[PDB]
Amino acid sequence: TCPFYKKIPGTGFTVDAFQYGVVEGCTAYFLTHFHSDHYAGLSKHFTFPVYCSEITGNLLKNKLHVQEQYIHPLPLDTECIVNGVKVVLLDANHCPGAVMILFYLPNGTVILHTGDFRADPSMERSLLADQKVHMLYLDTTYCSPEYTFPSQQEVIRFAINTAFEAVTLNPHALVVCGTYSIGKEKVFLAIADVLGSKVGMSQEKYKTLQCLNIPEINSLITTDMCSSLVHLLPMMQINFKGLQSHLKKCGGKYNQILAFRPTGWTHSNKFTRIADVIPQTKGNISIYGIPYSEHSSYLEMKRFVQWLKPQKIIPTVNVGTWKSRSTMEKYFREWKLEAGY
Ligand code: NI
Repeated sequence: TCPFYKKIPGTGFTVDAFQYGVVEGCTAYFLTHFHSDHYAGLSKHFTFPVYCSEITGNLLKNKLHVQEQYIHPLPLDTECIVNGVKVVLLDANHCPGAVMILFYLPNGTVILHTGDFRADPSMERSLLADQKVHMLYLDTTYCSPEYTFPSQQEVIRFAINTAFEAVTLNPHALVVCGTYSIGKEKVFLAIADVLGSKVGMSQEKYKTLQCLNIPEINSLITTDMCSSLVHLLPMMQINFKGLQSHLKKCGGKYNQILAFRPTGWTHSNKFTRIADVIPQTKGNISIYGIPYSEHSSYLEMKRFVQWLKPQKIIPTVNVGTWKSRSTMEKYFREWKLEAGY
């Protein structure tokens, strides 16, 4: 049955609620972003109105074959009316096409649903600054103080210099980057760019990236693996067995793999700086786990909330255990007391 934190009070609306079948009384189904835990349930047989960004709409149409007449894409930063309720989509700084949703209820309440986000000070200067928010449905993925990680910029810098140095030392080295969904494109694209290569990938992945309105993407990606020295593979293949195997397939074009696993968080962050990251190496294969997150750190989250000062917070992640829920409510009270709201 649909959980309460996927329902928008005082409306017919749900958010990311597609795996429950017909939700009783739901007149519009909103989708924040094209990730499987959020979209699970959509297909060509879905006949209710879906509201989303243009990018997420491209992916519904082309990847899941949802019929066009049920896809209702909205522009960002624009006041729109859905079944008589004013709404706005804002950039979530997550994966391509990911949004937060502002709801203006007829009775005067204002609700922000963050979807999945990585909080940033730039959000303090969007349409959010213009009015008060009474309820916040918050992406609490990493809502605990142990979760620190570097900026996206610092991580990409590390990856670019690592890859450029390896390939300049050995021109027969191949670079491989793991993926399992949209998001984190900057990792493989930045590396390709510094090396003067295109990124080679499967036809299904190339199709996915073509849905995203990336500038000059036809210039950066390709399905011709032969012409490319950066390859994208599924994340599951990013291990010594998987990479030895793939290296076999390259026909003696390459004698060495350098591979990147962009992970969310890993416990080497409590100790290790980005400067001090090292690979796991076996034979002529090295694997780097790098902490490229598309979710808020604890501190980025705390700042955002202390800036917004909502009257009520409703967490949407890590809600399945009493110890989790209870710990999060304790942090919310600290933040509120410390900021004075
Ligand atoms: Ni997500």
